[PDB]
This record gives sequence, C-alpha cells and structure tokens, in this order.
Amino acid sequence: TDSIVKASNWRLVEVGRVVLIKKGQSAGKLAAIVEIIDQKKVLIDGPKAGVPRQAINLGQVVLTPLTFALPRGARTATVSKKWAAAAVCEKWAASSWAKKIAQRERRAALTDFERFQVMVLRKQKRYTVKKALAKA
Amino acid sequence: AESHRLYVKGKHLSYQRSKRVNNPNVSLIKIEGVATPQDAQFYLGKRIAYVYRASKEVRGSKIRVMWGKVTRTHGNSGVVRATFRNNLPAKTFGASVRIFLYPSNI
Amino acid sequence: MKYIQTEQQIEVPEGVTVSIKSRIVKVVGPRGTLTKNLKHIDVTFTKVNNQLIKVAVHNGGRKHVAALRTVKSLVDNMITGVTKGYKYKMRYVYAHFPINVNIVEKDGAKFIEVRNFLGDKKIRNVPVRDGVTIEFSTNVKDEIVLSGNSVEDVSQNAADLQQICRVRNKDIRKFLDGIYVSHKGFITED
Amino acid sequence: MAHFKEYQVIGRRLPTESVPEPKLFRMRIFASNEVIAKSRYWYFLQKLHKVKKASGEIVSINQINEAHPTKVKNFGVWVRYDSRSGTHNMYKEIRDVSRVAAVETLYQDMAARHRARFRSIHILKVAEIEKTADVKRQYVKQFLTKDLKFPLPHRVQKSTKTFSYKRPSTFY
Amino acid sequence: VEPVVVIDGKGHLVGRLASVVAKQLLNGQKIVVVRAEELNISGEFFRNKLKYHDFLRKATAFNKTRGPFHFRAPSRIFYKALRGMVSHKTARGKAALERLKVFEGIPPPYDKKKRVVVPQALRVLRLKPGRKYTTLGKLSTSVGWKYEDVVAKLEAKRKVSSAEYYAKKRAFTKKVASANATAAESDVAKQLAALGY
RNA sequence: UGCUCCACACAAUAUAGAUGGAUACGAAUAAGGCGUCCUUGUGGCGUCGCUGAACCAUAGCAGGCUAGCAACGGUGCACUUGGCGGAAAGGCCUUGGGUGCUUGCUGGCGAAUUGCAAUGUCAUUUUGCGUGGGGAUAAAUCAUUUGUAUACGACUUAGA
RNA sequence: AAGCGUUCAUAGCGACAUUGCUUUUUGAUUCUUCGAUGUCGGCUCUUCCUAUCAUACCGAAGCAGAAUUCGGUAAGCGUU
Ligand SMILES: [Mg+2]
Ligand SMILES: [Mg+2]
Ligand SMILES: [Mg+2]
Ligand SMILES: [Mg+2]
Ligand SMILES: [Mg+2]
Ligand SMILES: [Mg+2]
Ligand SMILES: [Mg+2]
Ligand SMILES: [Mg+2]
Repeated sequence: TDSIVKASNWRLVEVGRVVLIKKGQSAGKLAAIVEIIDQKKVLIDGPKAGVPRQAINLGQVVLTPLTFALPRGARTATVSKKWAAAAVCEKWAASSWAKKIAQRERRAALTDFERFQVMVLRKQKRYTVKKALAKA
Repeated sequence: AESHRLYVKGKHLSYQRSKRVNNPNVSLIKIEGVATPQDAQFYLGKRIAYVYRASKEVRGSKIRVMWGKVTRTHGNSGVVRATFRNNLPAKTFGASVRIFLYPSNI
Repeated sequence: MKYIQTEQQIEVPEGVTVSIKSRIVKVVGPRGTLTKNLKHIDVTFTKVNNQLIKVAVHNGGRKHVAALRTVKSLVDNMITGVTKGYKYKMRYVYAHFPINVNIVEKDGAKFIEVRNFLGDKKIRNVPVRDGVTIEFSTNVKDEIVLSGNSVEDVSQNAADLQQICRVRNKDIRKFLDGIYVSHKGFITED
Repeated sequence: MAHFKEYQVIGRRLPTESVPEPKLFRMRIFASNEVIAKSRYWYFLQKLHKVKKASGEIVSINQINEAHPTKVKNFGVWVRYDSRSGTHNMYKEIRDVSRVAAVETLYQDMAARHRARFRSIHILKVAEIEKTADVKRQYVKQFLTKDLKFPLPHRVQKSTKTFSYKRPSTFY
Repeated sequence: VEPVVVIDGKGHLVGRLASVVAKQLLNGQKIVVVRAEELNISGEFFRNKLKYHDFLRKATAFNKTRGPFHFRAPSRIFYKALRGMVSHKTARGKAALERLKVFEGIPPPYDKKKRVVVPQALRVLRLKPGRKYTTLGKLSTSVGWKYEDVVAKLEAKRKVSSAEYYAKKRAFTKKVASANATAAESDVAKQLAALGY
C-alpha cells in the first residue's frame, strides 16, 4: 500500500562538489567544482592542495561523494576560505576510499626488511585467527 | 621457501619487423608487470636467459641457455628490444624467457 | 542537441501503488496488477510524495527525450487501466451476410469464432488473450465489447478481430464489411 | 593548426617619398604561431587594401593573452565560411574560459558539423556577450540556469590489465 | 598470469573479445572461453542475421562440401571470428589455436574454476547506451544451431549448484571476516596497520 | 612361458615452453554487492566500490640436526566413514584414527673452496628394459562358400 | 509537369527539356592471341542473374462483380 521506487543515488556535477584529479600534474589531489562550462568541461580549483584554478575535462577527474556549500563562480580566496571552513580535508581523509589510497602508497613504500616484518606479523596474526576459527 | 625465483618472467613475442620483413637480430620481449617505456627503462641492460632442454647431454647437463640483454624500449606498452648472443630459434615465439636483476643499479 | 535534463510527471491516485525497481514497473490497484518491462529505455524514476513520480532523461538527444514522454504514457495507461479499466466497442458491419460472432471454448482456450463473413464456409478463430473479457452487449444491434486491465491486450484483441475480417479480391471501398472499433474508453466513465 | 593563440599584428605599406608614414593597419589573428599569424594577416589585408607582403611590412607582432583567463564567458563568434557550393555567414555561441579556446572549439565544430576546414573559415568576429538573456542559442542557454546540476550516468572505467576478475559496474 | 585463463563470454562483444584472445594465444597464453552463447554483436538482430545469410550464400559452386564451412554454433562462430586475427595457415598459428577451447555454457572442469572478464571488450563498457545489439545464441538458433534449449537447461542445473556453493562460501567468509574483526586492536594488528597490512 | 594392471630400479625419448596458488554465485549496469533488522518486500538501515596495486601463501643445509615453551590449532602422507557431481561426471565436500613437520614464541649446532657471474640441473610426457605382486586364456584376414551384392576391391551369408 | 484523361497535371499516361543505369545490340579502339584459344545454328545438360510471364502473399485504380491495368516482397518453382 506504499509506492516504492529506488532512487539510485548518483554523484552530481555541481558547484561545490569536491573532485579528485586522476590525470595530469595533480593526479591524486582534490579540487572543488567552481563553474560548470558544459556537459563535459568544468572549472575546478584546489588551492588547499596546490591544484591550480583551471578549466578541466570531466573525464580526467573523478567526482567524490563530498560536497560543500560554495557560490557559483567563486574565486580562489573564497574557495580556499570555504574549503577550510567546511573541513573538506579530514572529511575526505576519513573515507575508506582515501584510506585505500594511503594504503597503496604505504604498501609501495615498504622496504625489503619491512616486507619481511609484515610476513612474520601476518603469520603471527593468522595463527590466533585459525585458533579462533577452530573454536567458533 | 616455495619460491626460489630471482628473475622476472618474460615472453618472446617476435623479431623486430616491418609489415613483411623481420630482423632476427633483434627480439621483442614483453616483461611481466611492465606497461610503459618509462617503466621499461629499469630493465635496460639487464641480462636475459632463454632456458630450454634437449635430450642429448652436452656438458654434464640436459639444459641449454641462450643469453641476451635488453637494448632499448619498444613502443608504448612496455615492450623492450633485446639482443642475444645468438638469435632466438623463432619457434620460441610465445615462449618464456627469464629477465634477471643484474647488472643491478637499484 | 543533448538536452541536460528532460522531465515528465506521473500522477498516482491514492487507490494504486506503483513499485518500480530497476525498470520493472508494477502498478497494483483496485482492478489488479499490471507489469511492464522497460529495461530498454534508460530513464530514471524518482518517487516524490506517494502521488507524484518523476521520470527523467539525463544528457539525451532528440530520439531519447521523445521516448521519455512515451514512458510517461505507458505508465499512465497502466494507472488508468487499473483504476478505470479499458473498454473497446466494436460494430459488425455487413451488407448481406449476417456476421455470427460467438465465444467458443475448445479445450479451455477461449477463442472468438466468426462465421458467415461474406458467406464464407471458413470458420475464423481469434484467441482471447489472458486478462480480456468478451461481452456481446444487448440493447444494441451487432456489438461486441472488449474489457480488460491492460490497454495493450484489449486493443490488440481489438485489432486481431478487426484484421481477421479483411476482404480479399474485392473493392474494399464497396465491400465495407468487417468488424471495426467504434469507441475506445474506460469501464467506469459516467 | 595547434592550440591557438591570439596575435596583435600591425602592418603598413612601405613609406614612399610622396606619402611617408602610411596608415599603419592592425588586425587580431588567431594562429598557431607568429609565422601563420603574419601569413593570415597578409591574406586578410589582401581582401581589403591594395597591398601585399612585398609592398608592405609588419611593424609589430604581439601575443594577446586573456584578460581574465579563468572565468567562464559566453562568446558570440561571427564566421564566414565556404561550403561545397557557396559562401555563408553564420553565428555560433560558445561557452568556455578563453577566446583561443572558444575559437579552437569553433574550428572543431565547423569541421565536425559542416566539414569546413581551417582553410575555408573566416573568423568575422569574436565578441563576448556581457549579459545573460542576450544569449540566443538553446545549447548554451541551458547551462545558464539557476543552481545547475546534472549527473553522469554510466561511468566507463579504464583498466590497465587486460583481464578483470570482478565484472565491474557503471555506477557513478 | 594464470596458467589457464577462463573468460566468461557473457556481455562481451565478439570482435573485441576475439581480438584480445588472438593476441593472448600468439603471446603464449592458454585461453578458455565459456558461455559463447551469451556473446554480443553490435547492431540489430535482423542486421546480424542478414550478414550471416550473406555468409551462408558463399559456397564453392562446383562442390559445396569443399567450400566455406558455415558453422552455426556460437562457440564455432566465435572461433571463426578468431581466425582472421590469427595467421591460422602457419605452424605458429596452428600452435596458437591449439591453446584455445571455446564452449557453449560452462562444462566441467571449468564450472568450479574462476572466470574472468575483459573490460576492454565488454558490451556494457564499450557500447553507447541505447544502441541495439544481438545475442549469439539467438542468432545461432535462427541459422540452425540445434542446442539452445539443452544448453539453457544444463546451465540452469549448473547455476543452482553454483548458487548453493556460494551460500556455503558466503557463510564461511562471514565467519572468517568475524575472526579478522576480533583480531584487530591486538599488538600484531596495529603493527600490520602501520605497515599497510 | 606370450598379454595386461600396480610398485620401484635403470636407459632412451622429447617438451609451442612449470619456475608459490587457473583463487568457482547469479543477474543488473539509468544499478549492484556485503552486513543487520523486521511486518519477508521490487522493504528499512548502514557500509563498499573509484580495479587483482587484491586475497591466500611465502623465513629454515632447494631448506639440515636438535633442546624446549605456548596451543590442541595449521598442514603433508598414505588409510578409512558417508555423501554429492553425467555437459566432457574423473572432481568436490566429508567422518575417524595413525604417522611426520610446524617459522605461534625462545634456544644450541652446521653451512665456507661452485673461489667475483655462467639455467647451475630440482619439472612432465612417451618409449623400452629388469625385478616382484595381482588378473584373464581370444579373435581377425586369406583360402573355401552364398548372392539380398558386385568391374576389381568391398558388401551380405555359411563351414569344426 | 505544358497537356490528355467528360470535369482532374501525376488512376493510367505524358510534350518541351534534363539526370542516369546496363553491357544480351551495333558502332568505336587495336591491349591479348597469327611456332593456331577449333569461327554459325541446333541438340543435350547444369548453373547463375532479375529488368517477374505464371505461381504465393499484398498495395493502387477512372477496382460494383467478372475481367483487366499499375506497383511491392519475391528467382522458391515452372515457362511447351
Ligand atoms: Mg620494430
Ligand atoms: Mg475482383
Ligand atoms: Mg588474417
Ligand atoms: Mg543441417
Ligand atoms: Mg615455514
Ligand atoms: Mg595503341
Ligand atoms: Mg590448341
Ligand atoms: Mg524486381
């Protein structure tokens, strides 16, 4: 007796939407969509992380679920003030997507000794886990 | 341990060639886990062995080795040009070569 | 052209509930349940307030936004079909030979048998699809009424009966005989 | 015919004894470099005045950068082009951050929609429209709506590996 | 990098998947294709059925038995696509074709082996939404392939057992993830986390 | 004193190309997976993806000898209990006991001279041969014969 | 599409013009064959094409019926 429709939540191309640059000089940094140029191109700005204010193709960036209040066409100082005000940095850093990015970067930073240590620790951890699986 | 490998697996694809003329002096090698020429610069100068086996014992072993080295990168997908002391048998198009870590700079 | 977003509304009366997941639309109301597979269209349905459902095409061209207003009509006809129903009204048109339409039940299949069409000894059979009820209305000469839950099934049965009585090898502008649809409407409209 | 630049090319006739200090004409030229910029300047100056490169000179070449390169503008570009059977004037309306990027977009647009090469294009004028609702084309006016939002359905993800173990999704 | 790579043919465009397979065999990789009846071709069914009838009329006039062979099965249709991207008349080409098995459905022993996809060739990733396509099984039955029903029947029996297997695997991985969940906050877990593991 | 199967001993034979692990839902993609709860739905809530860059595994004379501590797990070998799998099943899930090993933790000894690198040989088919442990004890062709056959072969018949 | 078609350009035709297709006509060319590719027609036999005579299903008519005419899919099957 209740109408049910799945909404299928999507990330929208909007002013204030926080975007991740996946290709270019930034390639892993954050920016905010400031202006919508067309269906394929938007003006982005990432002054906190060092992304220069620029018009960029939507296909070489990926939209994050993060959004914050930002006026259309806002300048670099206004974006920077409202980026820190909305605490975008640690809201992004809390996401499991950002945790996995840091996990991959840390994993490629292991040395041969550190890779050996991970091996010994994983053997130690799994011995108790196999014990806990045996009893449960 | 279960793995004694000290080399990186590679595949012999073909010779250096145009559309209809090949150059058996130069072999094209695809290295596992290499996808760009910038990534393929690590393997320049590294020694490559082709390990095969024969029924006749030659010098105490039934295993024979063909030695070469990576000369340069090839293309955009991490393929490298290698040159061997003797050219490859050409039946090894699609066989497994072994790319060693020496001469080691890193 | 590539319109950014094209929008169509879908009114939902309080008697019916619309359950859309993926593009499987089901409309359960007073008269029954109607299901339509729209998995070939690429539209987005958005429920609003239990009486308004929004359908939209994001970044679509001319042939895509044209099909969007078609999706609006298909769901509306499901809603109309389950609130008011659908009723199609025939007339038996003939000049000399009386067309003798009857409902026959051979091994539980519910066919429409048509006899004596232009003196034919051939017996014309038209299957009645599931969800369609056939009535021969009285207080009127030579009329058969097709009632059901889906306008797709009712009008196809209407076209089936209309097409089985086509005249062959004759001037059809003079031999106007045949069963035609004379009124399209709803079960409840007074 | 690369990423275009705008050039401030000023040229004149060669001064003579009878009439020294000629009128010293100026044009704005969209070209990939200064060599094409001088060539395009002389070409258009052939259409207007009794002059040619042998009987004239170039007194100044100057690149013109966008005054505000990183603000989005609506541009009205008048253009005269040769089709397969005639010459036509048309007006295009482009939304981008620079005159060079708008002109680059129009060269892509005229080649794609009319098969008009750079050879057969005369950029009559590039003039930014200052105010909204003076814009005339629906394909750019639709992006000037209040609080414009839209999704990107069916995201296609590129994989470095030739094989995938997951059967991925197009969510976005 | 597997010794044998098993590709689940469902949702794959035929020429883009077979061009991927052609390069893999000539590079020395063993490739097995399953569910070739679920392959896809861009373009309407009638358009693709018309192209197969243009193929069907091509035959050696003086003897049809020595002419082109019009294989109707989707696995053999897929194999014909592969040949043409492999120099099949040479010894190296015959060695590459010896590294490929194609199948309708998933026969044993590939039923209990992991299947992969080729996103470089997937229909949902390459075709534009709103473009009509064609399923190879429907096309093949339209041109004389005789085993669509038994393949569909035997696939249903396989899918039932496979679904039952996954439930007994969903339960086991649920218990394993719970044991890993309680293993956290220990001395070893915090050292692994600081080392990315 | 022939044949076949099993095991271990020695030879030849070669490798379209081992060098930790082919690691199993199905369906959709304008949608899904996982978990949780209920009034079991085309349900609510939370979370995830943005690639396998994963997961598992992986330390020891190519992996030796040996003393313990913790735990009753992990894992190999054959043996055994039951079940399931016919698409090409030839594999998967298992009960129980024995026998090793365990790097989960702490010790003791050994390694050298392959001399500054030479794949430094460790794999899997096949063919024999020998040894010792089981198993079975025929046909087919020619020749003769028939004519449901036939140019000849072939075909179809018959004969202790 | 000027006209014919009782009236009505286009049911069926269609002037004055103009755009093509085909290679079963005949011209035009002389590239191959002059140390030779057996030069007409018929008989026999197979196959192919469609620009469809018949047959199957149709659409149009100045199609009432009958008979016709125009057009579509179509060379499966026949054409003495
Ligand atoms: Mg080359
Ligand atoms: Mg008639
Ligand atoms: Mg080919
Ligand atoms: Mg047949
Ligand atoms: Mg160990
Ligand atoms: Mg001549
Ligand atoms: Mg002769
Ligand atoms: Mg025709």
